[PDB]
Amino acid sequence: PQDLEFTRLPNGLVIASLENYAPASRIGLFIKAGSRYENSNNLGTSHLLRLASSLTTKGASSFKITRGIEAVGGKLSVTSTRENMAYTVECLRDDVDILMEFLLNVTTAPEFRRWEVAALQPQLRIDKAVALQNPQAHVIENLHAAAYRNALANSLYCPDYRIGKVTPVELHDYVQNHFTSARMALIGLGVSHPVLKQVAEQFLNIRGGLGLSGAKAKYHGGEIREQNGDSLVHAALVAESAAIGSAEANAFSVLQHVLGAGPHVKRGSNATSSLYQAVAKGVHQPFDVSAFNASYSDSGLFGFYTISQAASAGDVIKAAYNQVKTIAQGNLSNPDVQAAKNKLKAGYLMSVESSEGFLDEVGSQALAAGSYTPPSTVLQQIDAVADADVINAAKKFVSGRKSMAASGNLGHTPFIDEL
Amino acid sequence: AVSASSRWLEGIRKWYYNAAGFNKLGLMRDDTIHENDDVKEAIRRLPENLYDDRVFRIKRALDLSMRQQILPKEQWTKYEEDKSYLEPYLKEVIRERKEREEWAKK
Amino acid sequence: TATYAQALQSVPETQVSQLDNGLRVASEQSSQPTCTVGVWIDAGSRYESEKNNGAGYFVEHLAFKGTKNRPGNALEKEVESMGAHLNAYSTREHTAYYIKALSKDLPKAVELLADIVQNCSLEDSQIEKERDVILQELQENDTSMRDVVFNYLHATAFQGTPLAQSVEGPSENVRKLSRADLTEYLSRHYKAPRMVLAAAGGLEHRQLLDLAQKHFSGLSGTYDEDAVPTLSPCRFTGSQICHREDGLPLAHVAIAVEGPGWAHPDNVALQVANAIIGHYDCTYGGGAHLSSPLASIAATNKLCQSFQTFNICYADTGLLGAHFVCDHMSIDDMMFVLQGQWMRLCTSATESEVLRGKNLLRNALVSHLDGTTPVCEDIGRSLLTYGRRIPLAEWESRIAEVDARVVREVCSKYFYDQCPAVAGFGPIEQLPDYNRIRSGMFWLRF
Amino acid sequence: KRSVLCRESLRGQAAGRPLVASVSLNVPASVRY
Amino acid sequence: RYRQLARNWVPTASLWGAVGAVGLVWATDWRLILDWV
Repeated sequence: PQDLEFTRLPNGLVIASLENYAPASRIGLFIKAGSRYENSNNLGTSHLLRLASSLTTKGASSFKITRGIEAVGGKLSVTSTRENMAYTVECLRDDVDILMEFLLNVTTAPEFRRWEVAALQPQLRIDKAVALQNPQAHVIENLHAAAYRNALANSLYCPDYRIGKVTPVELHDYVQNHFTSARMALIGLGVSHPVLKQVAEQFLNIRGGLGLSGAKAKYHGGEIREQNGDSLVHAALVAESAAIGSAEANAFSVLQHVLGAGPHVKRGSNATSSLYQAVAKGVHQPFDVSAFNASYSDSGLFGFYTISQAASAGDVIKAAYNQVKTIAQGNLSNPDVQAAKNKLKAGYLMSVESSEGFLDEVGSQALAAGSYTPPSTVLQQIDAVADADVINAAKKFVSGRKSMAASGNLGHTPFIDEL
Repeated sequence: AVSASSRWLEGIRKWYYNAAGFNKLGLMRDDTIHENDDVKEAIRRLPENLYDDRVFRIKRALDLSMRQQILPKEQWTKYEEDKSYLEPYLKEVIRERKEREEWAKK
Repeated sequence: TATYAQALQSVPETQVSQLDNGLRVASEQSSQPTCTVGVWIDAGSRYESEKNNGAGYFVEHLAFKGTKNRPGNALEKEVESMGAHLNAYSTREHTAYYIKALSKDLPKAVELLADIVQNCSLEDSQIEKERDVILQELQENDTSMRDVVFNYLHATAFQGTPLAQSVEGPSENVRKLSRADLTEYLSRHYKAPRMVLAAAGGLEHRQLLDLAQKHFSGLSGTYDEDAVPTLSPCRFTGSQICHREDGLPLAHVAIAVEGPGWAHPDNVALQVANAIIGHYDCTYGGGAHLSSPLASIAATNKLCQSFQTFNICYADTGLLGAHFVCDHMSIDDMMFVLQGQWMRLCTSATESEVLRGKNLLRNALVSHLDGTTPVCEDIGRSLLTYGRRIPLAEWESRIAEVDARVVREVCSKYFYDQCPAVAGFGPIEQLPDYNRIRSGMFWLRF
Repeated sequence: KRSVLCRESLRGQAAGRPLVASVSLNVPASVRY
Repeated sequence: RYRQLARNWVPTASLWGAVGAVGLVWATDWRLILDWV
């Protein structure tokens, strides 16, 4: 009924709210601290911070905090990416107040006790371990660290050698410098904005400029290669995409989809996916491949991902490239761009068809722009992309510094010079 | 309304501490504690410095006990220097457990 | 301002509607962009015979690969052209195919789905191509202990019943399977009234109803002669099935007590009960502070890697219990705490405790329903399960009647003195002897 | 570990606003795109 | 306070104790206690 309601304060923190109909409300304070905010000496402290969200803080002991949310059947999720760190908080309409006072403690009153922070430490390994089970995670990670040099090439997961060495002052300093007013965006899905503000005003007023971590962007072509014993091999090939919320970017997104192979059908094969077709024809029976597309504030990464077998690695890899070369040679007919488009549009909508989805989308936008762009407008922007534009962007991959990351038996994985 | 009493109370305290073997031993009131479950967790929470110190002082202590010799008058623990360094840590531990107990009522 | 209860009552009611043949039409409106139309057929793996044990599941690989109208890749292309994702999921009681797509795409959406369900262009080439795929999926499923164990469970609790067969089906029935057999399968089980055409989002019920291509109907009886239950009770024998492989790093245990069908007043109370025990993983942020004992103990004492209580609900059968993956030297301690929890539950539940689980349930049950896909499945499946009701707002009421005595009496029907259904996939060398597990369901001491 | 032998592979990353978003929640936990 | 938490046990606990006390005497069969039934 009532649409969202943004409001930038004097501090510069953003806040939104949507009194929805249904029974479930969810706050989420998104602080601007991603993994790109750590240095050589600070690496792995966001990771630990992410995992220390239930520790004692100034008003609420670790015990109260967890038993408290249990009391009421809430959930407290602490999500992070290379650029941001969403602190989610779900619970029943009637219990938001009990819950909010928890989110506030957790975020503005953390008390990292030597003893408490010390117990955690080992959790990092356990966490890292489970996430590194998906080749995607280590390759994807390795990708970022090869393509960047300084900031976005920092991974999400603590470096093995740092684990036990993440000190209390480190956490306290990261909170202090990054968990600040200018970088924050409140976001409610079932709360009163009037009452939200009040609270935001009372609890979120802290000073801290950007880049006390060492903010800045830079792309650098590089290749990280991980040999294994596994039959299958994964590899990424990516060159500087266009930036976040910019036209070029958007273009990329649309091109992405022309090749992009995320199956829309269970047990179904893509007929739409060029990459898949092309790859497929020159490739063996079992394989899988998809267009990769990343966009961040101050740079992007666009290019594709492959999953071949030991002796097909190259064939696949090249095949994919060649095809994306085709579009950059100009060869791309109108029919396919419009399908792509509609694919993308559909996607975005579904992406925001959920509370959790919406709440992410909103916060996300808060941190980038400073307001909420409605869907419609969104939709218009994507449509504006020119059928040529797409090609043009694609031209850029082929004529853009390469950066690749592979895993598995790498006898048959092309190097930079190979392609 | 404790003015004379407080001073009087303070006076009584110095004599007990001085009188106690702990002052003579050189181990601060905090090292004399009965090591139980709460004390145990507070202990674990101690800094390397604080913590290693307790280990040496008890080391030196149990060494004297073993030999039945007292430390020199010059080197004793003076009441005015009551490092209640455990207290801080020990408090919370209890604080946290009281809470837990209370949260379990209903 | 607005309060939980209020919100509840305000939610868009679901419109159930029927075609001449029994096609069921349901839909939840919101006047939103995306839509997820679906056809929730309810002929699953429990209707298959020993041979066609994997028939259904085989259909599902052909569902999307051709209609006489739309040959080789014409479905996907069109689906790709439409921009709507197409998924096909298959259970031991319920096969379903759905589309996600822009609300304006209903027109060609519902056409497509309808098309899919009925006409499936299946050539010998596609049959022999799928076979090879299936056989390879099977090999892959063997690589998943959770999937290996949960089958096991069903086979042992359902030993000697059609219900205990893998939806994936027997290895060699994939090889043998006669091309003629998929037809009979489809023909015999795809006939509504079984089927439901559901959907949620921005559409008008009115139009869904109408949009339904009225092309083929239920070729079945008008009388009781049909009444011979195809849904004949299935014995859920209590046994165990231990499959030790000291080569694997961790240990899978799935322990169960048989439970209510889909519809039963005891069946929500149970859920409130498993709210309390909960579920746990290596990565839970609360470890030692979690309020669920199994969770705290586990967290505290490095007892397990991940554990989850479940309520599997079938017409005439139910699987209740939890499942824990633990090092080889921790199997027994984990078995002790859990069963322990059960017992405590039916003798010693406190209102506090039940009230917290209560609330957990609500949330679990509200938050799932966020998004279009989710609402569509609830509406489809709800109709074959619980019949044509959408108990959503009721819930809170039903959930509300929950009392610590209610939860205690309801739990003791199903767990106390009752004989377990236990499967592992060793290191099960320390796994408790059947009689030990058994004696764990009553309280002398421990 | 889950075997990745067949046509089924369909994993590759690219979303609208979020890209490689890692969640750690008090209850659940995961890795998306 | 305490009784409410143990109320379920109290009823269940009460039954076991009476049964146990009676049973031991019954197995024991002390004459004075029995005379009353």
